Amino acid sequence: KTVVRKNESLEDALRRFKRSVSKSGTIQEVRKREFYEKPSVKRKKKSEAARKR
Amino acid sequence: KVCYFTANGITHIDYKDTELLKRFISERGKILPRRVTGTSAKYQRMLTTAIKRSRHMALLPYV
Amino acid sequence: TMTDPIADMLTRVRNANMVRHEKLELPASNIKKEIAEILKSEGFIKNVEYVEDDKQGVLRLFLKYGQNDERVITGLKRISKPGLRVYAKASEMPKVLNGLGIALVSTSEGVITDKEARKRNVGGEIIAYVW
RNA sequence: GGUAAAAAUGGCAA
RNA sequence: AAACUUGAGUGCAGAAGAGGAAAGUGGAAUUCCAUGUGUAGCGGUGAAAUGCGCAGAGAUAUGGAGGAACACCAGUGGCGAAGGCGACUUUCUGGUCUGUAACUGACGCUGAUGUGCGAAAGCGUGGGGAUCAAACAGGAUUAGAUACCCUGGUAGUCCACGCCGUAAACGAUGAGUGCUAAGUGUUAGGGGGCCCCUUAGUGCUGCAGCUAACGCAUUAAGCACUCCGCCUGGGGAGUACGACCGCAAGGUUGAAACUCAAAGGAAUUGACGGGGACCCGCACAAGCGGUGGAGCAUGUGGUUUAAUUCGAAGCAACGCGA
Ligand SMILES: [Mg+2]
Ligand SMILES: [Mg+2]
Ligand SMILES: [Mg+2]
Ligand SMILES: [Mg+2]
Ligand SMILES: [Mg+2]
Ligand SMILES: [Mg+2]
Repeated sequence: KTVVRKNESLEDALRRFKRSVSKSGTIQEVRKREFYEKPSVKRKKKSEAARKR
Repeated sequence: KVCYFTANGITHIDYKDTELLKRFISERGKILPRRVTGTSAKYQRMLTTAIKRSRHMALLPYV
Repeated sequence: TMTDPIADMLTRVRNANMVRHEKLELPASNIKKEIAEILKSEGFIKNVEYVEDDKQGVLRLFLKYGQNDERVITGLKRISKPGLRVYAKASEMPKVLNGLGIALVSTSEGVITDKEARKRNVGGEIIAYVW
């Protein structure tokens, strides 16, 4: 939980908030589970994305 | 990076050893990937069973 | 598992010859030593050495490469096989490459070339053709 | 993240 | 007949693993139900609507019920004959790898017929039912829309025990064994000085050789030997008939008449694409003035006529040959 610092802008706090969300990866997870992907497809995506990484 | 367990000659990970385990988990309680930590394959497996055992006994958080 | 040790020997020779290896080592047997001795005698191979190993022995063959690295052995083929054994009468003994090559024959007079077999008028199992 | 929506058909020869 | 230890096993000392079966224990989330706060929408799409809500929805807070699946870890990572196997715990249980060299002493390989296992859907009996979702029903789209999209929704998806026996069940690559350049990553070991050597996997790159080519290349599609299965132009046809198996669905086996001169594989040059990149042109955009409406001139079509001469026909015929 980002807490606004003393003498810190809400906009500055918002920057900190956005970064923490990115590291958490909650957005990433949400998009993946929007629609069902068959087991074989899931495994392929995991592999090739890792190949990219 | 370097494997802590290999470097420090630790061959068994206790789920009861919370202090060690807290270093290998994220702030959200997520288990950290072995690339980031530098843990070996054999120890990533050991540690991870320990984290799951520790979470069961509420020594560590699930989230 | 291993079914034809003779065929293995000839393949090892073929494979080493392709890559122009100077020498090859193989597990030894009395038949394989006799085959090697004919190849040296016919000028296909330089030398044969036998090493005792407390198992079945080891044969070391040194291959011959002519000037310009031309290979003295062009080809080897197994004729008689475990799946199908091939025998010939002395009259029917085959000529390999019109006499340019040799046939190794197992006869009651020993393991010999096709020329010796025709001379001695003794036929037998055709082990292989070497040319 | 996206995404605009719709979007049919056309003789065999030479 | 007698030996041998290299194959194949056994012992001994180590190693890793989502291998399998059965109980038990968690946490996240979804749905529903119950209350509190609260208010005019929510939901959904390309846009909508159906739907839900004002009988207080959605949202937010807390509690309860139930089912299913296990984020992160997580990796051409691991294990398994294949199908497959991913929370954790315990119990039972299979296989594999390394080292050693106690022991046995060729005890091996393959494998017709057999006999078992075998994703998913499906079937039977009983149980369960959160989510998702064939069928089905609305809404929408459309020329139509028995679809795609939206709101719902039953079987089914789950469990047990039987049945079915099939998948692009794929590496479209049968099994065993040996041999044949290197380089690099990774998993589980072993050995010797971070480096080197080595065993068994798992990837990438790449010789020789092979291949129609694409490619393969110690994880061969190279070079060899053993054994098994399978092929012999396309269609008809995996159909017919018979047989066997199945509760059924169907499975396995499996023709012919007739008909054609082709079916095909790979690669090449083009063309094309509701493929991509990059660029242009009054192509669009930004503007200005027109045409299509009126009268008339003129060409054309058509119709008419004795003849309305002939030629031009999307752009690139039609105030065109003239
Ligand atoms: Mg056409
Ligand atoms: Mg099923
Ligand atoms: Mg639907
Ligand atoms: Mg089949
Ligand atoms: Mg390897
Ligand atoms: Mg006008």
